[PDB]
Amino acid sequence: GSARSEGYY
Amino acid sequence: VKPNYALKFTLAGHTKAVSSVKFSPNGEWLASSSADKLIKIWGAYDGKFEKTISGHKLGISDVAWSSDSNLLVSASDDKTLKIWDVSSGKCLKTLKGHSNYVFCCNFNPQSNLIVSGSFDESVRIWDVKTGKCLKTLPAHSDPVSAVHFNRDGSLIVSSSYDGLCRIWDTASGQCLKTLIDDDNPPVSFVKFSPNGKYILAATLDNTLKLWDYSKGKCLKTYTGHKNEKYCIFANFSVTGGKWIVSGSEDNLVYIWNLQTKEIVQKLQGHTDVVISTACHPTENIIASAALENDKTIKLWKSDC
Repeated sequence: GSARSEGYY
Repeated sequence: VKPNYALKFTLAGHTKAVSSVKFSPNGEWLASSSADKLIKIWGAYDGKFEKTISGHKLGISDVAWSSDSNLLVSASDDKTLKIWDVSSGKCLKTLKGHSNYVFCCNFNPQSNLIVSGSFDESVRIWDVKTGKCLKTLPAHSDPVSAVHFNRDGSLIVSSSYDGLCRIWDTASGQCLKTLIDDDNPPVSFVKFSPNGKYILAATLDNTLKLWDYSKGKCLKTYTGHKNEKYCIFANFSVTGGKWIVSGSEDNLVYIWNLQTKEIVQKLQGHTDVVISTACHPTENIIASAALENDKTIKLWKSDC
């Protein structure tokens, strides 16, 4: 993954 | 008046989620970054694959072009940024200093500087020639989601999950303005308008807002799309009609009339969250890219 493709939690 | 964006090409090649698509300033190319750790270059008009650029140890969240279309900068989970010579595909510099994932990046118009935002909550300003970090701004209190220079490079706008939009003086590193609104939902994206008078900001409450940042007033709101989880790129489309373009978590590209705030078109085709959209510098062309269950880039063309 990448930070952008992982999303917000 | 409404556009008639129609699908022209589907660009397949990435093996994991696409994270960002950007058109080269000279309009000949589209660069894409991905969780697959690769940068790919495609022909903007024929959708033809040009080359793969590699070197990052982990996934890439963003890519950006220099003003002359000769360089790219990429932001990665490996905590670095890399400057690439587009013609050779070679890594010219590795920008080291962030202590967590590098999320967003951009060159200034002059292209002597790079601005970056990271999960380490800082904004860094780098010298393109040397790769040295010129300034580290303790910008936000949560991950930095977007960074953008204005038209003359005198200002930087940054956004964060902390719920704030900040305007910075490039030369001094000082904060000129902090934009707060409602209950400070996470700010997932920000960018200056082409004239640098306004900022377009996306929040994780399914809303895009056009701000007159100097007056600190919200002039327009764009809603109807789905955006509660991802940092989705939004754009100003200026080649034909004046539109606001964004991706959405419902797998659609949304197009609003900038003035009326009405949805003018929804582009169907993607099978996952449309994380990134980009508007061609001279033609009425949109590039859109989607997450893991899709992994493709789509090129759309309109008469207006």
